[PDB]
Amino acid sequence: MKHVILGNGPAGVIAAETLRRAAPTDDILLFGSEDAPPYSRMAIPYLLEGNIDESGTWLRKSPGHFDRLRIHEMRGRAVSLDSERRRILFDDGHFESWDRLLIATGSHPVRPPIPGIDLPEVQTCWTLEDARAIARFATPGARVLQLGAGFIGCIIMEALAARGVELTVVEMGDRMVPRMMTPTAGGMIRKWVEDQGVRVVTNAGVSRIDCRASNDAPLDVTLSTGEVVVADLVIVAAGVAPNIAFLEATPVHVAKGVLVDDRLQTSVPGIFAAGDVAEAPDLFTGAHLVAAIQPNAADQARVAALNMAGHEARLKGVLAINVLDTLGLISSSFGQWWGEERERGGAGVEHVDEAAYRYLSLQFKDDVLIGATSIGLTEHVGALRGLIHGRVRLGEWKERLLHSPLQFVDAYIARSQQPMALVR
Amino acid sequence: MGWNRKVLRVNLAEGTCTPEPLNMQWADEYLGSRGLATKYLVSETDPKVDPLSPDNKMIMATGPLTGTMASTGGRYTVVTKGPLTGAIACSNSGGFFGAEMKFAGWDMVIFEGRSPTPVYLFIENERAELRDASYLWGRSCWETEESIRAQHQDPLIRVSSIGRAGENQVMFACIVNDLHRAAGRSGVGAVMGSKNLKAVAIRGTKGVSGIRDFPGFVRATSEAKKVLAGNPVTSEGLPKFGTQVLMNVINEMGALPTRNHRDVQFEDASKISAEAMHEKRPSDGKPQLVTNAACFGCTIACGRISAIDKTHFTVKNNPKYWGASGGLEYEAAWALGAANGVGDLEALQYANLLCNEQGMDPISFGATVGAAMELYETGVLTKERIGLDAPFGSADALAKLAEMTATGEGFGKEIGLGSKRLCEKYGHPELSMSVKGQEFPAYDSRGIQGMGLAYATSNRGACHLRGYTVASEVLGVPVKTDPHVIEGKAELVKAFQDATAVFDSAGICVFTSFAWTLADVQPQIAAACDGDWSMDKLATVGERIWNMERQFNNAAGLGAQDDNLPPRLTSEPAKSGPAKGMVNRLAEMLPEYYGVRGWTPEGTPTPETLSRLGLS
Amino acid sequence: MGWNRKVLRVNLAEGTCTPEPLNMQWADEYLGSRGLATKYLVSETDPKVDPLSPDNKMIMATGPLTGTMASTGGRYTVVTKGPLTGAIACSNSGGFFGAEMKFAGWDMVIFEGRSPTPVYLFIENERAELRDASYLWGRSCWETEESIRAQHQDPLIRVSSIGRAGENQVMFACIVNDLHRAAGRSGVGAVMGSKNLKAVAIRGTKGVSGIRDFPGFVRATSEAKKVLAGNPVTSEGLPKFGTQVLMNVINEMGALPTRNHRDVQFEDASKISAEAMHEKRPSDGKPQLVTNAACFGCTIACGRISAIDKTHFTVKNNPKYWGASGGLEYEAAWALGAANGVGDLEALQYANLLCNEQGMDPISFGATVGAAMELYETGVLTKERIGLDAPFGSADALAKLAEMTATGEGFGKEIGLGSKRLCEKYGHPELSMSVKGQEFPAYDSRGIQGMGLAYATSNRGACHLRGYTVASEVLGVPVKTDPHVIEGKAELVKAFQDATAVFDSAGICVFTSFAWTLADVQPQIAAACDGDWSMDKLATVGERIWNMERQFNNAAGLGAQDDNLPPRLTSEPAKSGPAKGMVNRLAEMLPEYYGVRGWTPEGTPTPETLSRLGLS
Amino acid sequence: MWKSLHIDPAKCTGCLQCEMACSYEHTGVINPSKSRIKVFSFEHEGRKVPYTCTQCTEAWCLHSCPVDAIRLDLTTGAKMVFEDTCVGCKVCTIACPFGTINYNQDTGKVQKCDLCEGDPACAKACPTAAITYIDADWTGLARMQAWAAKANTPASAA
Amino acid sequence: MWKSLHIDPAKCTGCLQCEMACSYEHTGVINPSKSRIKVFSFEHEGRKVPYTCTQCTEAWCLHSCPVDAIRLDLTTGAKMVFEDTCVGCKVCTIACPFGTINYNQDTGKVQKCDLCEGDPACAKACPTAAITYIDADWTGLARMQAWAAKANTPASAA
Ligand SMILES: Cc1cc2nc3c(=O)[nH]c(=O)nc-3n(C[C@H](O)[C@H](O)[C@H](O)COP(=O)(O)OP(=O)(O)OC[C@H]3O[C@@H](n4cnc5c(N)ncnc54)[C@H](O)[C@@H]3O)c2cc1C
Ligand code: SF4
Ligand code: SF4
Ligand SMILES: [Mg+2]
Ligand SMILES: [Mg+2]
Repeated sequence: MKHVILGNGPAGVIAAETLRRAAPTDDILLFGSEDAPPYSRMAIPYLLEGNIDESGTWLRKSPGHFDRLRIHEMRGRAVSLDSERRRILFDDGHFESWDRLLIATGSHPVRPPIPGIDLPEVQTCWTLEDARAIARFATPGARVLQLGAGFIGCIIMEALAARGVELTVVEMGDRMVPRMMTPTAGGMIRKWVEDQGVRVVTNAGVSRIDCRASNDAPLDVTLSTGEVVVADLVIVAAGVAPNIAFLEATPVHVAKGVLVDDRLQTSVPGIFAAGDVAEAPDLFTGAHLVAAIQPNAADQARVAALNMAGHEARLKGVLAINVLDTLGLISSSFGQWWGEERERGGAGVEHVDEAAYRYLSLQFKDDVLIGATSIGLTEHVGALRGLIHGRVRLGEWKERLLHSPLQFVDAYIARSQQPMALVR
Repeated sequence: MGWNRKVLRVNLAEGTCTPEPLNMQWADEYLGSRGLATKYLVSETDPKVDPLSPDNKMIMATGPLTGTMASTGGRYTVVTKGPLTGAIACSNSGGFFGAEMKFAGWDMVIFEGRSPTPVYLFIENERAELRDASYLWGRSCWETEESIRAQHQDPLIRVSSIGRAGENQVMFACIVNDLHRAAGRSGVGAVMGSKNLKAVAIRGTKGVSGIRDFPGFVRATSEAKKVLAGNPVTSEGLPKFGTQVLMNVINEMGALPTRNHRDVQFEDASKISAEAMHEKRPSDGKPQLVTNAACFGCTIACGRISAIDKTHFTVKNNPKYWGASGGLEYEAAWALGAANGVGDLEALQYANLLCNEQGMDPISFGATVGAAMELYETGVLTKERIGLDAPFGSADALAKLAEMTATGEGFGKEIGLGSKRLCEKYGHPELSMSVKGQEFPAYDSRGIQGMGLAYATSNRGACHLRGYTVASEVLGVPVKTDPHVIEGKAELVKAFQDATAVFDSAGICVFTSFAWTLADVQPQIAAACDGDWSMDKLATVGERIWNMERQFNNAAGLGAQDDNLPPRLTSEPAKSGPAKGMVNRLAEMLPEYYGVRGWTPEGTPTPETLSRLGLS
Repeated sequence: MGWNRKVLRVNLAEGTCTPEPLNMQWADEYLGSRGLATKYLVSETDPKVDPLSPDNKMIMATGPLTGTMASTGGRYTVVTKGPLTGAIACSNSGGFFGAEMKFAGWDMVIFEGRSPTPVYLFIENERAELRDASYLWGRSCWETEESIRAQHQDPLIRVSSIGRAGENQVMFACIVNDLHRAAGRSGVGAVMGSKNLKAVAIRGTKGVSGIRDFPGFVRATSEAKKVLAGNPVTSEGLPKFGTQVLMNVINEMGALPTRNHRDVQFEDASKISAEAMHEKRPSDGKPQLVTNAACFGCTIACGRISAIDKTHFTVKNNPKYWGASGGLEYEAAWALGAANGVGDLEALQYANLLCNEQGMDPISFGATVGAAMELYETGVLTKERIGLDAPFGSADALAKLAEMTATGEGFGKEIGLGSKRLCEKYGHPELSMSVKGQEFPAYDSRGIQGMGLAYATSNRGACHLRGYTVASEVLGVPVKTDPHVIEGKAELVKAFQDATAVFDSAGICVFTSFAWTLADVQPQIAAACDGDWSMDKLATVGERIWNMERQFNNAAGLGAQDDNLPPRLTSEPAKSGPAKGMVNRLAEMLPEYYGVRGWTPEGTPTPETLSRLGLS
Repeated sequence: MWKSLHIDPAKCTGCLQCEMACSYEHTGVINPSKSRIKVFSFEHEGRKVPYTCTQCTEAWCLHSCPVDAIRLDLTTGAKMVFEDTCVGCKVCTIACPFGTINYNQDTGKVQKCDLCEGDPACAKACPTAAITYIDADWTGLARMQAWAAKANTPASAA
Repeated sequence: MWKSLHIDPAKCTGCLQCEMACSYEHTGVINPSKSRIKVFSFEHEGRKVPYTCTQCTEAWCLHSCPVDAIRLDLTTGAKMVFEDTCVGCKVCTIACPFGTINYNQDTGKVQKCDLCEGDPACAKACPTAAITYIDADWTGLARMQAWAAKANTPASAA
């Protein structure tokens, strides 16, 4: 047969490796657009700090790795798809044919429509060229202004603060990390960050950025409240949207993300999708949602490649898991951390210690754990995923978990790994 | 070297916990954990202050082998001046607390003064702080440990605390760590509770470095473990039967007191022995014993785990005692059992649960209960005063008295005074079975003479763990001798006391002496510490420790008049058994002991032995 | 194809066990497991070598149908130059060891040289290595098996070892695997122990792949098993009674030797037969037989399981022999029984247990003991020399002699020399009942004429398995003949020897020849191996194997002057039974056998017959 | 319509004809070390007993899988392993209290007795009839009839 | 030829003798809080259970790493962390459903059990033999043997 894969991130690499392992008598083509070997963008911040070189961001470092597995590497950007007679038209004028297709094109950042946002000193942080420009401009002692206080915004502000410059954060919302933390933990993170020496102004937006007499001096940014800030470099971390630029006039159904079923497959027989572009069913209810994280990309790529080769594999669902390091503080969140309506039988617990920077919260919908959120907990923090993903029927232990929420590993052992080791 | 070179020295009157270096040239003369702590006490306090007051002092200490790879290396000590006796008190406990103290960077803690408000102490590797504990006062040990662990958000914190029997200042309170492991004797809990100190909590993440020779130490420990694995006593007897195996063995010989030293044999001793803990109960068809557990680093695992019946009349209306906790040791089973005449097994476990929950001492409590029951049977105590009938062999009376004494309500307020003071209050001092204020352990001294001599000449009142001559006359592990003879006993007592002092100072369990010897203990200390640790130095250390303890004890006021026994043990012949018609002969062995020890006829060290041991 | 194409070739002098491809063009001419091993031996050694020396060699081999789905396909062989006879020795063993060697990946192991220090071999699928065994020298087979299995932490390892008689170089030692089911006869244990090798341990998880036709082989085995399941002998007789059922039958014909071939009928033969095993003992009311067992893949299950009495004087004070082990075969019961006039079943069971434990041969031991009894009864041997009275019918003497021979102390040393050398030492060679150094099996040659010739002209000594003509003169499964004539006997012997050689070379149990035939064995070999495997090829292979063995034996120094019998069999008439006044008439059959085989009258192959088989 | 294996250890000879068939039916090569039924020999009492999975209804192996690669069958009432969803985490071998469902390091999955989709191969190759395939209910008929005949002593010689 | 650790939690006494060895080998100081095998104690029933890594075949940790710092060792079949390409991004610590790979802040890296390259030191220091180093296949033979002896009653006393 013949398999053609678009995009060479984690998803494409894992899918190609699994396809080569499964069916050793096929042709595999892997495509990309950037002028670099397959690399993770996740390790861009540590390039900014100076811990590693650029070559340390590569996904596979063993020399000549994509030859022993007989995988063909090409270059080109897909611009047109013809699903009726299975044709792909690239930008360079050449053409390719296929038998099975996998779409793993990822996402791209979005810019707010602010006047003067295309000035040379306004950069995003998504690729290697942006990292090079930021490194060129962020000399020690410079002036930096950043937009957004989300997740990637927190990572970038941590990296830039470690680089050793002044920092200012403008957030349009009400608190920091509003999508992965409760307000109390957000307040703790805010006060810790302000103590460490980073100025944060909240509940405000950017009105306009204006240029001075020459492109050697910094810029003048006027906020919504009225005050003006002089800043050499401006970082934009608004948000990201999926890469869908050739599926608009095809019978492939496309919402905000590409829609798939439990075994990854779009609404055409012979086209598959995985990564940041796929919209997959939820674990709790069953709706479609997009989660842009690394374990999701790995698992979806493996399942899609296994189903595409001819076998039959199934996916359980998707889940949002996050871990964050900010200037020496480690925090994490799992699942439906915001709880649920009490009239349907839920319960929760929250333990807080302010002067020592400690927090923990547990939520139970009906005899099963549903979400968790913690600050400073690092040992055996993976067992929460085991308790949430596989819905363990806690039973009596539920009451115990309401009085001391630090015995989740003990409950997991006594309920779903060795239930008969305690029988006497 | 096994020492970590740091002391804490907190000042309970105003806080101010400030570190301080350890004193070398004292470490290589007493070896630590029984001689270093008592030297620190003796060299800076006075022997005349009353037991409970602000002017007193308390020391917590560990040993050089504590928290290392050596077998049974997890023991720690508490040193103070006992309020029950008036002598110097040193209590030893196991568990996982001394190891955690050693992993945190310290190896000694000194408490002095008195705090105006209740507080508790917290240590994290450099950061020791005092915190308000006004919400823990009046709660038992288990709730205190659970509340501290839940508040500080860490399930690996090691906690030591007192109960309600320390706050009320019962004369025989104790310190309990890790639920069922505990110190005891001489009422150290009263001294802890007189300072408004509630609990100590330790968390340690630094490790034990500083060994002069690592591979030699590892090889020595590995070679020494084989000898312990080979002996039948420490390979099949202890792990399978606990210390309860001695019940029938002592009962057959006719050396088991019963009903306040009125008999020398118990008819129901087969009902509370070790075999009764392995039989399937008729109601549920399951034994009381579940498994066994071990202290830190121990490779013998002599502990007990027991489950109480759910249909017994004492706990059938209470659902908070239905779990699994610690079992019965030999002394507790004797004191709650044959000392009163109670043949039930569930009542003993219930009383042990109460004693572990509220922090008391089973031996002193059982002996005092037996004395009170004898007084009631004679006629001095009436029903109206007690509020309850107390005949011999009544389990309900034992349970009721245990509840009243632990909760400190009613006649228990008298019961908590102790057998000596309670007997003196009612004009009958001859009915107290004690020497210098502490009641006798589970061995009778009519059929055995070395135990009588060991009781009469011990440095902290009547204790059987200072000089243990049963191991030569019953088990006979070095040699088998005759327990009916009074020839060659003083040298036995002297050698055993010296060996026990060295073992206690080393920082390891004493039970390993059933298979080890000083030959098997010297190489590990030599490879672990700095200096010349030969055999002569070890013998000199033992003698020096004993002589310095005797000097401190003698300076405080106690003299040769206190080396006596109650008239019942020296004028009442035995009634039945192999030792029928025998009486103790302490008068024929004490002058020989004074002669062979090198002291005066009145029990005072001479300048010759003081100059020989370098005590001047 | 059934072969795996790999040989080991270990060098005991310096280690260095290095693999090597199998030699095809010899496998399709000898079929393996009785021709391939001896072809290797003949082609790479010299026949003039002494039996035990470093220059000797030892070969362990399996067959093409070893470890497959075919019935009874689990047998292996050991080939060497025997020390008891001087001719070529081939021993066949069952159990579970040959199948495990087949599953490991190999199908032949060659030992050459002598090791300076005691070692043993360990094999896992690609990894063969020699390991020290100095802590195993001087232990029994059971103990070394359990020790290896416990030390390696694996209950799926197969072990083959020797006893104390192998280390002492007793001339009739053997090799035991799986606690019974051993080799024997020509004394291969002495050769194994002279090479300073203790045991072989093997564990295989690779599987028998490579059969040229899977569905054809499956169908062939399914059809072949149906014939075996309908025959009365191999469906009800052998599984229920075993090989012992013959005893009474032979006794009814008056062809059972008794008391060193002095009689032809035993009066107590009904007390050691199978029915005597099926009866209840008055002491306990339970029979001596428990259940039967089967070798690897066998669907007949003619094995035995027996338990010894607990009140017999031999085993009354030894609780080590109170378990359940293998039962009595026919030849062990004859040699320990009727050969000495002993009618006690428990003594026979104890002797067989000792022989299995220490690794000896029951037939040679029993014959040597009988010769010693006759020598004592004559008057040559005095009570002072032996150390005990040795009359006929003494069970106690048999037990003591068994213990002495097993441990090799005192007169047992002399008993370790075999019957022929022992008789020659005292100047009575006429009392040794042996041909070429091997004693006689349990079939008399006076009431049977075919077995006299069969004993006279066998390639390894007095053996009854090379040519078995009792199957026609007693049971008569091919054709019922008359055992009182000598007409048409040479053709019988020739055909039976060729068929037996083919059966042994194939790799299946020979008992299956009671229902199977060559026509039922051809399809399985044809569907398993590759090439042309027809009836003519099988006949040619059998004849070639026999001729090559005879040629090697001739080149070793043995000729036509050793084909004789003791004077007692050919000169003394029978004394009871239906064969009255009959003696063997071997002198009237030997020239016919030489002529029919196509040999020179002096017993050498002619160039015509040598060229016909391609042996030149 | 459900059926189960009946094992009778009083009629076993230890010929290991079960394991060759069970391994050949699943792998393609004769290999008694990769079967899912095992024969244990107790020498001191002279006994041989074969053992395999009993197909529990409160399955411990079913409830401990984090990916749901084990599920029930309704035709034969057999627990199955779907060997392209399993990831070889080896947790299912710890939860089972009986010792079955084991690992296979050559392919990288686990294995247990799956009743061969209602056509057992081990029950066809046993010559002594010590393994039988009978209906799930009423497995004690054969012993009950014999004990009913034997235990009730006749009114004879009395 | 691969092997694995077998844990039997009915024989453990909670002496913590194995954490000392596992920490001394890898750090050089005695420290039972930096070990890679843990022991959990259940007081209401009185049981103790050790806990370590199972060495998955399709392990989540190997696939989740963004910089390729975890690799498989062919000789012993273990996943090993190369602490020179790791950057301490901690994404591998939330993507393990059992939570055995953990984070060390003294050096700023991660740590997990690596089988000590075919020479475990935790199995040599355990006196009660509650940790063993056996072959990966057939880790349930002991339980099978015990239950075969227990369930299959003999034809005696009846
Ligand atoms: C804890 C955590 C921290 C993170 N930190 C960061 C961070 O600091 N910065 C950050 O940017 N992300 C960060 N992420 C996000 C994460 O690194 C990626 O968003 C995602 O995991 C990559 O998955 P993917 O392969 O589907 O996307 P991608 O790796 O983006 O895959 C898209 C690939 O396809 C190529 N492509 C694009 N268009 C085409 C086309 N038309 N034809 C062919 N190929 C095409 C692209 O060049 C790219 O190589 C973080 C995630 C987590 C969980
Ligand atoms: S017939 Fe007897 S000796 Fe031959 S294989 Fe079968 S059980 Fe073994
Ligand atoms: S090994 Fe496979 S079947 Fe067993 S629990 Fe893990 S994923 Fe499930
Ligand atoms: Mg104590
Ligand atoms: Mg044989």
